[PDB]
Amino acid sequence: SEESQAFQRQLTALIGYDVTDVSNVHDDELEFTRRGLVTPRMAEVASRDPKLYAMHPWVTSKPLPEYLWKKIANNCIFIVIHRSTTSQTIKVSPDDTPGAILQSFFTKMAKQDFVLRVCGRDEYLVGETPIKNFQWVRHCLKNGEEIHVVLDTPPDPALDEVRKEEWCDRKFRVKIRGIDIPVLPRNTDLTVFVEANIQHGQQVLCQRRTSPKPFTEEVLWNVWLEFSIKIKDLPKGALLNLQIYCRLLYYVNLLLIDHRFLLRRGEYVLHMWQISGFNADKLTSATNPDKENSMSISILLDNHPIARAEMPNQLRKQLEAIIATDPLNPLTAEDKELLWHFRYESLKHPKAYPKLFSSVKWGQQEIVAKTYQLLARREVWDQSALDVGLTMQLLDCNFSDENVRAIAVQKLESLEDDDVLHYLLQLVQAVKFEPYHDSALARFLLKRGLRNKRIGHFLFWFLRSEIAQSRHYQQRFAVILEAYLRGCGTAMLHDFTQQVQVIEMLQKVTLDIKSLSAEKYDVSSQVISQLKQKLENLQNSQLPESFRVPYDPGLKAGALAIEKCKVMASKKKPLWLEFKCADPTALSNETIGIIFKHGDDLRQDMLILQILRIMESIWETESLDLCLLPYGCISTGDKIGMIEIVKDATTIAKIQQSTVGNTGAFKDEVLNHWLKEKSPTEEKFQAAVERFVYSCAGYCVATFVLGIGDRHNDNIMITETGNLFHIDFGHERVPFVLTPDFLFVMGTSGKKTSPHFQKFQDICVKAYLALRHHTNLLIILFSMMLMTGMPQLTSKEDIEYIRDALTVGKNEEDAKKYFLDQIEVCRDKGWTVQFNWFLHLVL
Ligand SMILES: COc1cncc(N2CCc3nc(NC(C)=O)sc3C2)n1
Repeated sequence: SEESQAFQRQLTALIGYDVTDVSNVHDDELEFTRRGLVTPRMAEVASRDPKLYAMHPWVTSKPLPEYLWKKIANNCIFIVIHRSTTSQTIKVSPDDTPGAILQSFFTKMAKQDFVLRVCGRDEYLVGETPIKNFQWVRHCLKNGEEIHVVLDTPPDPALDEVRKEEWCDRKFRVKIRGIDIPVLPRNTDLTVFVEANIQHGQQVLCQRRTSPKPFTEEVLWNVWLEFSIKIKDLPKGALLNLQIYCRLLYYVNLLLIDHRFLLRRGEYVLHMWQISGFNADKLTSATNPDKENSMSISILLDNHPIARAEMPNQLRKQLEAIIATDPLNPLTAEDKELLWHFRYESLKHPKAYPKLFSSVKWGQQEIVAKTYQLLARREVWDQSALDVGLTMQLLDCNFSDENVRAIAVQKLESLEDDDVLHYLLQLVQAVKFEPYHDSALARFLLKRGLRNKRIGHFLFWFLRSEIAQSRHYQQRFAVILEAYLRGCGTAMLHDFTQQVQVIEMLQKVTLDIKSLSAEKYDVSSQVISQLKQKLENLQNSQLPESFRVPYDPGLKAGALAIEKCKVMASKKKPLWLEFKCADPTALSNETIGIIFKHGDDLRQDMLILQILRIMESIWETESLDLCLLPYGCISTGDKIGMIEIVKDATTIAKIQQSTVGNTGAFKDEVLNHWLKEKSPTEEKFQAAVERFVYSCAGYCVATFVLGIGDRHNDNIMITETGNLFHIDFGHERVPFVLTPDFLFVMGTSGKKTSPHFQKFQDICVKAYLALRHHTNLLIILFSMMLMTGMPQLTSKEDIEYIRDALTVGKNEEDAKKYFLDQIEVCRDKGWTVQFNWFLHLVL
């Protein structure tokens, strides 16, 4: 069951999709997979330390960087502790444990077992890790801040309670019968054919077509299409891709071998996805839910079972050549035959693996078996250091083999939760490339989220973002989400509920406001009136008392600071919202700022931001900090989501719009003044000059690499404290934004050098060749990003921007001399493209 059906209505509304719905399935893969996941769920729900789960201590094994060791000169660290408006400070050793610190303290208050929380956050200092290795702590030191902690009692784990569960030698051939569309697009008598491809990692094995016929709402062929491939030569996760041309209009897929290892038989009526204008949506096994409008196709299958010596110098060297090669450098057939013939040697190089597995005739069963026997003797892989780049490459769209893919996931098992989070978004996107719903990766995500509430929390928002936005992959993800929610345990189930209500109310209000101010760049007085009046109407009796901040889940937002809420001056109309802090133990009257925006696809932003955090950990590996500000951003629904407001920041634009703000005129000395008036000490000023030379530099390198470098002044921001950063990534050229305003902070004005600019060029180039040491990682992440994240994109040229950007094939010399001249454009062009945004207002 009676109540067991509410739970299911509870799940469905937290998901935003009904997994019990079967109107859009031509088999039971989804149901079977809802079934399959219970165990890995129940297994992980069975095996998690209830208290450690409840406190989700956030923590790393990485060393502390050179830079933050320079921040400590006593081998000793200060921590302020409070109980109830009593508070004292303790000199602690960087290697001290939490429990070990309770010893130095049960020494104090009085002259049972309690826990240390961060003041203001649902964030705890527990577990047998040294304080140096909690992430909050490294965070405090970086920004120059005290460590404040309250002694309370731990969260009862009975709040994590989980509801009790209740579970041939023939050639291949396919009868195409015809297609039907109800209403016809273009109407002038055109010409139309079907194309049917047998696929495996975009590797096309065989292809057949039809005779073309007149494109009328119904087109009937009734033809057998006999392929070259043999039934016994079909591989698992091979797709029957079916496409319609006149050129490409619609596409649809059918897994030829089903999730039971069963060849696929019978009649199918497939509703087809329509093209807009390669792309992960193209790969999907899902069918178009919109049956009323969509093109569809009828087919039939009547087709049961199935489940050394020493190499010469000059070839080794071709092989090593091949292997050295970047991910996107394609293999000649010469290349591939080499790789294969010498597969056992190729096996001793883990860098080879992607290249080697894309040198497999997956359309011969004989070869696949040899390939599986290859995968048997996996000593060398099994024992290699985890290379995420490498590992990820084996998860992309090029690899549709269950067992190749599965070796990559074996490697991920060894990631700590710290890193799981780094790549979590990209791993979640990688599911799009899994041929089946139920996959080792899916399972790995499921597992790891249930294991740790932080990962679980982000996993939720990531899956939900996609479910709500993408029809191609919402069924699959919805099944993985349900699986998660079923184990995350009631505490979280309530948190998610709080959150989902709030963000649904606030998007109502976001969109209603765009209706009102049409475009008219001004926000009428009446617009804020109503904005104000609604938020009063919303808190009244409806909104949650409080709630976790999806982008920063340690933070429980309280009530709204309605006085300070507003709408922004955009052509879009984003909401500027500020909330009180629900935690009354917190340190500040500083509100929680959140912007709500409809108008740009924010998945794209999420992806860039993540890559930014990765670049930042890469610089952590050379003891480098470049002070990037990858503020929080969460896609929640359709071209809509939320954003962290970064306190005490303005637009480079508005800094020009201060003294001038004209019809578009710029001045050089003005940034540097803005900083002086916001630096109560002259040190603090040069420290802002400081943070800026870094932030500026880092943002110069990263932006060039991704190719999002020619940006307006308006979409770059700086803090009152010197931290510059780009924003709004949903939105003569120039490689990046290094304006003349910037360089004058570096003691220079177009065509000279200085103490702080030599330093700028120093970091830049170091930063640049540091990323180049992780070239293949960035290539793979960017490539994947594009495929899962974007519009359409050319599966050569778009993808291939970044390898000329990272100046592949070159030496730290040539490469620096590449990047250095990229600077000496922004010195030639100065204002000239900055200048340009506006002029095109009419061009
Ligand atoms: C126009 O909508 C978009 C889209 N993407 C990002 C973005 N910014 C994100 C970070 C950010 N911090 C601010 N702090 C202050 C004090 O104004 S304002 C802002 C807006 N704004």
